[PDB]
Amino acid sequence: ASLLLHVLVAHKLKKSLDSIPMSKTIKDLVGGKSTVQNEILGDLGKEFGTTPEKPEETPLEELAETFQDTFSGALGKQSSSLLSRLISSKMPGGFT
Amino acid sequence: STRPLTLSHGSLEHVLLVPTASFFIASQLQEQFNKILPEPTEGFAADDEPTTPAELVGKFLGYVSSLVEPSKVGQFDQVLNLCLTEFENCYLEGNDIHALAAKLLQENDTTLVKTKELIKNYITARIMAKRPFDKKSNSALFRAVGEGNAQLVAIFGGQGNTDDYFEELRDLYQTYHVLVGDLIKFSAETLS
Amino acid sequence: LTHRNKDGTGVRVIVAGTLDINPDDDYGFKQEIFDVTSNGLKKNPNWLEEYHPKLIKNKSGKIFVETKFSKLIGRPPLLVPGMTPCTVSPDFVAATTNAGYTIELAGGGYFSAAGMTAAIDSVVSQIE
Ligand SMILES: *P(=O)(O)OCC(C)(C)[C@@H](O)C(=O)NCCC(=O)NCCS
Repeated sequence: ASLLLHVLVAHKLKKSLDSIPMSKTIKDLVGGKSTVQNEILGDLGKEFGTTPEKPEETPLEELAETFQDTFSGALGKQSSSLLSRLISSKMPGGFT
Repeated sequence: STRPLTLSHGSLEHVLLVPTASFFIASQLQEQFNKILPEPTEGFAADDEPTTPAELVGKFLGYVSSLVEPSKVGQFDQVLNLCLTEFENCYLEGNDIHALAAKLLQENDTTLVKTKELIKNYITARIMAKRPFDKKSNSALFRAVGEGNAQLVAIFGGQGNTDDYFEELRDLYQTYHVLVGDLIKFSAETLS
Repeated sequence: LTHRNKDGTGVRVIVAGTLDINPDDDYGFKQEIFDVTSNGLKKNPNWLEEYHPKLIKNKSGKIFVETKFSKLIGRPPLLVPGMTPCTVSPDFVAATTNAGYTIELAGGGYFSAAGMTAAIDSVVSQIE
């Protein structure tokens, strides 16, 4: 979950997998625009199902654990749909 | 006296009943259209390629609507008027376009960018083929305000709600070009 | 922002400017304006009216505070809860049950099925 969460957040911020430090709240990373914040929470909602209460107030590091329990290396709805785009929309010209 | 034509992209199609009177027009648009839209890829995930039959017909309505003139009666007017009347009777079942855009978004693996263009295409088409919105729509909410169930209040926002408000004006103008074009134009003159 | 100020007053906000989908379905998007089916007229809960406490009578003519909870148990919506010393006694559990009020026997003062079964049996012997 600690990798998958990092990637889902990294992808929504148009930012590199190390420019996001895990020891930092979601409302910290997108403090300005509140749209992106909720849009991240909507994505974690689809991806891992059940969330804590005020997930954008607990650091990703801390929140990754809470998911790690009830999730089992499942890509699920959102991540699968992001890879389906990544391949087809980028130019693995023939190889799916 | 009719004749079948099949708009298709990879695995999905809409079968389209063109009066043979105006077929040599439509089949020339079909091949011109069938080369612009890209190579089918699994899931139909890439932003350009449509994901359902409903989107594919919409992509067409747009491409045809981009060749009509709003005054000059050209060749494509009756072509477009029999893509609309198909699209409205298959996929809208006498609802609004927005009610359809919703369904696709929670059923099928469409995105927002994918469903924004479908609303652009349909509403462009409706106006390029002189069919202006004049029917007092059967909106559940407004049937409910007449009956006296629902009370409505309008509220308007202000500054502070976004970093770039101007992307809201751009996205609004990109999609409802054919409804707001006149109000935008009026403001631009009235401020200038 | 207005939605969160008045969640639970019986007011639905519709964001007339954007088309998206609310997972929670707390507030609406553009669709709700245009939609023709019953999926355009949705109401939000009015907690003061949903869960308003009422009164109600028996054939005997004995009044009850009617709530979600009292409607299930047929007794007033007051429970003496499980307290280790206090509701360990089956003589207390019986008196409170007799009276007409819900009460927990307390596991915390029992050390074995045998011991508790003797307690539960002493309760059943005394209640109506
Ligand atoms: P997010 O939870 O941060 O979204 C809500 C919001 C902070 C954008 C919204 O509550 C907000 O705009 N707050 C202040 C209201 C405002 O912008 N006032 C206008 C300045 S004249």
